Amino acid sequence: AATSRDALPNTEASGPTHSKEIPALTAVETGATNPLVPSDTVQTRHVVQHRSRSESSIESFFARGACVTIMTVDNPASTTNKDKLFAVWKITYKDTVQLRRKLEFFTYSRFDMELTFVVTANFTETNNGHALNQVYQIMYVPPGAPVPEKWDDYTWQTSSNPSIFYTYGTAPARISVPYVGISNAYSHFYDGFSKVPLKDQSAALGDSLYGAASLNDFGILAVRVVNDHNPTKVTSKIRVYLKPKHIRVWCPRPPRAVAYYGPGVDYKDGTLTPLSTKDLTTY
Amino acid sequence: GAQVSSQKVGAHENSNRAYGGSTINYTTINYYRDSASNAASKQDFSQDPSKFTEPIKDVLIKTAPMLN
Amino acid sequence: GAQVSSQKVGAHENSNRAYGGSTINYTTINYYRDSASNAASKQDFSQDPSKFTEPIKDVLIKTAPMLN
Amino acid sequence: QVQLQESGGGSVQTGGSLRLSCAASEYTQSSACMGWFRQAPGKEREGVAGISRFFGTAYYADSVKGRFTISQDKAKNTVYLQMNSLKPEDTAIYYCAAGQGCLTTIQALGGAYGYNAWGQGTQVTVSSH
Amino acid sequence: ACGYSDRVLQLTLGNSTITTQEAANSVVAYGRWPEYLRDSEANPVDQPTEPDVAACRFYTLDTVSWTKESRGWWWKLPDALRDMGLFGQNMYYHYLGRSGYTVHVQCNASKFHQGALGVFAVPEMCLAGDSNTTTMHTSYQNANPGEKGGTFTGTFTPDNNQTSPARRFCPVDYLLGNGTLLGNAFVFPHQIINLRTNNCATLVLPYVNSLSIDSMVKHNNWGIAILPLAPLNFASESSPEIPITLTIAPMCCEFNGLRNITLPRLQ
Amino acid sequence: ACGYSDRVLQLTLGNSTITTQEAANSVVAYGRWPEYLRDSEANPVDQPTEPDVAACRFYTLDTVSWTKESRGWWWKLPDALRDMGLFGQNMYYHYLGRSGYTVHVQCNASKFHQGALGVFAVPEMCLAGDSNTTTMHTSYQNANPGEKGGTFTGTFTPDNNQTSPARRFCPVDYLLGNGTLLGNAFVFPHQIINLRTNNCATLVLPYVNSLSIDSMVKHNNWGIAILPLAPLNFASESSPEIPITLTIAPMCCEFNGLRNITLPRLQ
Ligand SMILES: CCCCCCCCCCCCCCCC(=O)O
Repeated sequence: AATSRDALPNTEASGPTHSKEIPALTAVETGATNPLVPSDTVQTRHVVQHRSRSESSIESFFARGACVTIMTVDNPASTTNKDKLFAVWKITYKDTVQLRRKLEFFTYSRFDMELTFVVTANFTETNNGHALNQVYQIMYVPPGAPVPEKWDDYTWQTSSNPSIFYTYGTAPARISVPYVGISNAYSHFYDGFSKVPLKDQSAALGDSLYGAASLNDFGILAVRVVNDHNPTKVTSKIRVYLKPKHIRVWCPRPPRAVAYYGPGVDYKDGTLTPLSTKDLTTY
Repeated sequence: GAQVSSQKVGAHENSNRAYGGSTINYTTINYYRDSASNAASKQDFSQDPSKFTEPIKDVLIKTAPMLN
Repeated sequence: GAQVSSQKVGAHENSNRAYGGSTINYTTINYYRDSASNAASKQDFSQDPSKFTEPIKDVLIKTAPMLN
Repeated sequence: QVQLQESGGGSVQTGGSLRLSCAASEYTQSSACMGWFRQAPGKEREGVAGISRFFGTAYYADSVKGRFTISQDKAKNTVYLQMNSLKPEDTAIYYCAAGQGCLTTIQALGGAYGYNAWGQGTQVTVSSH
Repeated sequence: ACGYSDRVLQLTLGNSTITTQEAANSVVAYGRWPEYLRDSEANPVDQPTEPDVAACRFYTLDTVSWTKESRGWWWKLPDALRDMGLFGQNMYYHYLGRSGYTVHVQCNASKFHQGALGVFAVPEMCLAGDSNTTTMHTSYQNANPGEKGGTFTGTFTPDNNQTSPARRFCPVDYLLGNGTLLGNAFVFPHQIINLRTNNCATLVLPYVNSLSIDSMVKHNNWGIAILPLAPLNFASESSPEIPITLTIAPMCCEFNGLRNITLPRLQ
Repeated sequence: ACGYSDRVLQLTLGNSTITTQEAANSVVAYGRWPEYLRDSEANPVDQPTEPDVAACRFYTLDTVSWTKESRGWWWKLPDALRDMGLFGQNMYYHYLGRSGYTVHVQCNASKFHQGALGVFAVPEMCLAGDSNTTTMHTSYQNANPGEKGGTFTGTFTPDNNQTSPARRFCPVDYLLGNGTLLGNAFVFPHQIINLRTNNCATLVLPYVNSLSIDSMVKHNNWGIAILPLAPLNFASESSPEIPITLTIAPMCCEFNGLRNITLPRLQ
């Protein structure tokens, strides 16, 4: 019955003592942290506490969106040699770092994801030609569905794939997706593999990546400029922001201390130096 | 189907015949069928850190000896 | 003339004094006169596949012999 | 699966050009870097070439760089492999390799580990007849 | 009254009993006792395999040695029990399964010996690899050493053999082999075998995963990390040694999807 | 009413189901259904191992061939299941144990084929040896052929190799390999696979011994004897053949005295 925004217990008055009750002395080897308050070691006063842990609840700690990726698409001229650029991006929280580490304070989590889509666009060729406001379609291609090969193939028809139609110059695009995990919670660390290499099988036939599984395959996001070829090329970037609302977490882990190196837990040489210099006898 | 909740008032307006004192509440209305669409209520609960702090099988009496 | 319906809660917010537990409902209001204008309620019903699976004139007792 | 169907078994002499192709028409989580593996009946199966599905992440085995190149048709869907200046040391059975979720060929970059759909196999001999 | 103490303990699982006189109580991970899979939480339909005493008893691994230059030691579960009597057999023949464990590490010395050992149970102890060229590159064989377990190192060594890479872990001690300071390791259920006080560490771990049951052959749910927090010294000698031993016992052992024998390539 | 018949049957033990359309009902040896060891009848003190579905399911042996010159075939239990998945494993690791079985022999032909096969379950099927020099001289290896089982012969052949005797059984068919006329074999629970009528024989055997539990490794409690009562003929051909198959399932499987693996010399 203790809510997140409720006041923490008041610190009460305590005078002098001298007996056989031992608050100060314990043993950490047992694995238990001594749950002491100030009155156990010092003489304190009656104090009506007012502060609350309202701002540190799991909900509140993650109550923010974070740039997860930056996608790049364009609309060049018809006379072009290289094909119009369409972006494909696999849905992961692990391309960026900030959000990842927060998520990584825990081993498992349940949340409904809210995604926002900020879109930028610019001219690239130093000309004086013109472009007409663009519309961008962000289709969600789940694992299994056909992933576009052309900016103009049959996939972009979207009969069952969720797709967003964003007009440039308006409110950034935002959708919601429920807990879509194949497991009962999203796993942030997997201590295993996908395949089991068997004795009577070729090593090649039995290999898989360490810590890699379907637990994390959510398909890709495909985007293009709906507009047809324009005489003067226009570049555009869609910045995606993920907010894990309605969140639940399990098993606390120490936070990443060394800069990340790939989607795994691996680290590289010369990055393994997080702490600076500080002498033992100085403040 | 409105959801009216309370606001833990921080700074107070020199008001108590509108704002300030007399319990200030807010309204919320769910527009979508799917729970995934809803905003975060933020009305959460706390617990006892014990499962992390005192994960010991035997009861820890802080005033007594840890090892006995 | 509001239409308040329930939400089958999937993920739960560490909340039950707002969200999470205590039945979360949503509201819907029809703005147009024609039924064709309304949104999809999605509150549908299931049936028994029999008319496709057991379109047999005589009752099928799974434990008994199909042919008797 | 995807479709993987390969051919191109021409026993050319030492120093000739050969082209290998593997179908990848159906679009599953499509062959990322793809993959080309040769099995020398003296040795075993080994990875060789590979260009990312969309990106230009093409990894080349130490033994084949420059001479062997990977490229495909982002439409006609088939994966080409230009193997020029052929040594007699490259006489082995080649195989194409679908590495699905692109990250499979981004994390490890090279194939082998993230590869689920296996090709048929084409015998290439590079000899001194 | 009767002299009952938290240092003196005896635990019994099956036809095996552990006894000690220098304990520091006992830890039950996250305050949860191991349990059988509930109907409300179940998923595979087949009637499950509950071996009981058959698999659920204490199992002693191969003893290792603690000296001044040891950097640490590690093991994974179930992995570290893969070849232990019935449990292992039951593991190799069933597609899925779940289990809890009571881990008991042993290491006594003298009132003249000193040192502290951190015994940490890390759910999903995904260790770091040895290559700076390829990530998540450690092979199954090297990942799962089984009962012998593995060790931590004080210096990162990147494998530069690009012809036939080592494909193993290179777990740096201070980063608890995962890229996170060992100092925070205490966030995980743990105990400290500080020679002065205690000779053992006992931890009870329930089954922890993102799902009710999983393939124990493919996935390790818990890791066992033991690192000397304080160094091992004795009197005034230069190279002292004290053995460390781990006995592990599954708890509430259950398995489903019985089929033919799994013969994995371990080497 | 619903067409229920004694010829059409289906039995289910675990994740395995047997189905037939030409049965001749079903036999439950001595009218006793297999059961777990009662407290009033128990003897070993340790808590027992009950593998359940793990061990208790149908197991198919290696198929043999019925022709005009076959003299018969035999198998022992548990012996014939010694290497069958979990049960066997559970057998090799425990000193004692008990179990019942549902034996199902399969052998269908045509309405144009003829012959009768006597399937006899003989508790304590102690077979006769081959030497006229030494008695009870058959070695363990030859006594227990396991899943492949053995055969009967129509002519006694005494081994005259006194240097390195064969030390096997020489079970004469008409004396049901034990020195007793096959004719009385019907005293044992049995059935007859007479091609005309039936394609199978099903017998349910409870655990039978002089004691509650025994070492299954050292002792076989039930024997399975299959001998053609009538000869196998088809149309007018000279060498017809029809396969015979046995699937066996332990029932109420329990074991005690768990210890280290038994590695017997089978050859
Ligand atoms: C058109 C809108 C797109 C709708 C589909 C979104 C796909 C769901 C992906 C959610 C999982 C994202 C990965 C981060 C979760 C994690 O931290 O493990």
